[PDB]
Amino acid sequence: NASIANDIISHRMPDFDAYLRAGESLDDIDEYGFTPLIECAITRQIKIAEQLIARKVDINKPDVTGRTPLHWAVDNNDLDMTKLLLTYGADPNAYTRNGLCVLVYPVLRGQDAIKQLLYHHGAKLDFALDFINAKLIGHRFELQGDVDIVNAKGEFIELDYEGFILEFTVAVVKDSLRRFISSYSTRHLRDYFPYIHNIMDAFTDAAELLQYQHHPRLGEQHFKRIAALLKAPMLILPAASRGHALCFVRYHQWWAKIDRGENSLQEGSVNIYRITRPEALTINFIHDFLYKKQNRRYYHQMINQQLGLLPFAQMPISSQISGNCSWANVQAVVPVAYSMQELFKPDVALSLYDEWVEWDKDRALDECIQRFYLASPERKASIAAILGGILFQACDHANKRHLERAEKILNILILDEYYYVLSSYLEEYCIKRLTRKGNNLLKILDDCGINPNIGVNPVA
Repeated sequence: NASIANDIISHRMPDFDAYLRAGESLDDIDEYGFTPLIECAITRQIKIAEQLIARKVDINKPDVTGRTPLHWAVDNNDLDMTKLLLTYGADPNAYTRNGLCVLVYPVLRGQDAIKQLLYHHGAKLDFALDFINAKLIGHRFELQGDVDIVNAKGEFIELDYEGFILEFTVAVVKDSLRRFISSYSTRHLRDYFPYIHNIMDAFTDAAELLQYQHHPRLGEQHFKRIAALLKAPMLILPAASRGHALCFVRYHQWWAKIDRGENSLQEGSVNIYRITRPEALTINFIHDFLYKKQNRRYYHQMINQQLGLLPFAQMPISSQISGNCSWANVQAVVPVAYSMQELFKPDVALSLYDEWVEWDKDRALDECIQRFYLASPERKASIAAILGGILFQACDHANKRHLERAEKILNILILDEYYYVLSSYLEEYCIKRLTRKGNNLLKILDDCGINPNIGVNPVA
């Protein structure tokens, strides 16, 4: 074709004057959904970006998802492009449509240089930390609905507990594993740490392979990278099908499909096959798998025939029929990849999975509790809302661990300045009508030595 986007992708300096005479604006959204500056950021082309900035393009204009050019430069860990953008007015606290600010991914990936560069130009870390913690809590505790967090301007923005973000999920799962094997309370699991390490490695590669999905036109270097990763011992392939993320794991001659949703009613959650035609696992296979649009028939039948997937084993992973199973599908990668490395004993893998999940629940809760006492009034209100959501939705009065979490939470929700949270709940689920969860909340309050003085009593 003939396009400024195709010029940028092909590393050719565009003839900006010819495109302007043709009636185009250098801020226009191109055929790939991006602006010329966002194309420069994606392709790490700093000279073309300098040219565009010289022609006074909107340096903060995002794509439909809300990713500003600074978002794209930072997600690439490109220090020069990030510095160029920040020099000419890129908002360091811009957030995407889901509320994901510029700092989130560098925080999750431990990229200290770009984090300090963003700090120097005004980025606020609390926004990223609160977003990460709220999303992790909504996923781990299976919370429903929304909650309001505080942006870098002290204003409340909505956050969807149920919204699934794939790259965010991969990053947060890798970081959670890193924190898990580094906790004192998990030293008795030291012998299991090497295998986990490998899993983390795979997750890293997965992140890379996912980022290339945003590129408008993959080239020689992307295919060289895919060829390099096809030689890695372990491979994690998340696939999008029917609005859900299902997961595949390759480890040497073994292949594994993880789908805890509707399909698990027919197949079970986790199936492990032997790859009898490894010669079909090529660059073109990975491209069809990750970078072309495929239907359910491709992921549930075509790949079995192409790779010659011989059924070998299965894992009794619990189904997730209600809601969105993408998060659970990504979580289940850890025990499945562990078991595949063991090659067969799902016992240790499932026990490790349960221990990791419960530890991460308690870690996120402790993060919230610790940040409450150091927080501003608005962030305190947000954290109190999150804790009340945890208490009301995820704590059963017959579970002693849930009761310990409820004690932790009620230490904060009983303060006079925040009791209103509990008040609201008891107003909307105990006085107006006695729901099941309102009854459970009354029971929990009584088992912690708390009389709400509301006129309603539990019904055992």
